[PDB]
Amino acid sequence: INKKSLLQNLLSKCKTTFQQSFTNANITLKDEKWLKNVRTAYFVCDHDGSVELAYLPNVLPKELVEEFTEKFESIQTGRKKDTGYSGILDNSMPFNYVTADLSQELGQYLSEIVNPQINYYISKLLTCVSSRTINYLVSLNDSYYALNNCLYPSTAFNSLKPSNDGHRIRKPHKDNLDITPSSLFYFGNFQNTEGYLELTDKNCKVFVQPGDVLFFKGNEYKHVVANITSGWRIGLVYFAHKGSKTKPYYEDTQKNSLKIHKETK
DNA sequence: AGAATTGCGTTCCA
DNA sequence: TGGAACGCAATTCT
Ligand SMILES: O=C(O)CNC(=O)C(=O)O
Ligand SMILES: [Mn+2]
Repeated sequence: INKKSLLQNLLSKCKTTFQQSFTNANITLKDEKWLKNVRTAYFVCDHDGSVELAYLPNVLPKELVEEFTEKFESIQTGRKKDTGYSGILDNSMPFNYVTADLSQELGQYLSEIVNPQINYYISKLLTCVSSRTINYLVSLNDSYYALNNCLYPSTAFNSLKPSNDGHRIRKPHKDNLDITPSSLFYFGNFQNTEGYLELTDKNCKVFVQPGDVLFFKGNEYKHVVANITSGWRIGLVYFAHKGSKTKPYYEDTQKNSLKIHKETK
């Protein structure tokens, strides 16, 4: 039916934009049974034909992956928490606020160096699999795009070391604040069988590797990251919260913006 | 001084 | 319903 034709349509855009051939490409529907193991190109869709998930292996040049990896590991070494955020954030507040890390070495490296380059591949990704996602991100405040140097208002930095079951991505969850599907990039170095992203309700395991992109709705599909016994799993999650369009913005950090939010009452 | 706890606040779901 | 949770600390303990 229109199932086989939709894959050829998506592959046509992805191959010509990324300038690479995606062999063994598969496609399913959100109602049907998902693949137990995913190691190649993969798309899932709804009844309308919209893309709910897209996984494109090895889209980032190896030099770019190695360069960002060594810098990420160098910065994270001098950090305490295993998570980092650049751009804006609206968690536990009635407003959007500048992340604390943005002024730090991690947030400066992301916003000034990483994000401007990754934004190009995010642009490649969105123009192929989800046009109305990039159409939404460009309707946001100009300050968000300038602060994060990316279509996505905020970026998550996940540093997953071996035997760290305490990490937030190691626990099954849904990012229930996401308004748009997130774009996920991976770095570091880890095995094919570990550090995969599993969608629990669908019993689907996506074996991600440094250099790959993952695009899916973290707000609808429950997901979790598997443990690694060796290596170092570093992932970047480019997302957009519902509050990025609803909640106001005072161009400041969290606690400082709370004082401003009370004075503007 | 640590550490341990509490605080400000939003949103969810077993 | 009340703990838990992509923040981010100031207060209160040993
Ligand atoms: O890192 C991954 O593969 C998935 N990450 C998340 O679900 C997250 O950061 O919320
Ligand atoms: Mn998530």
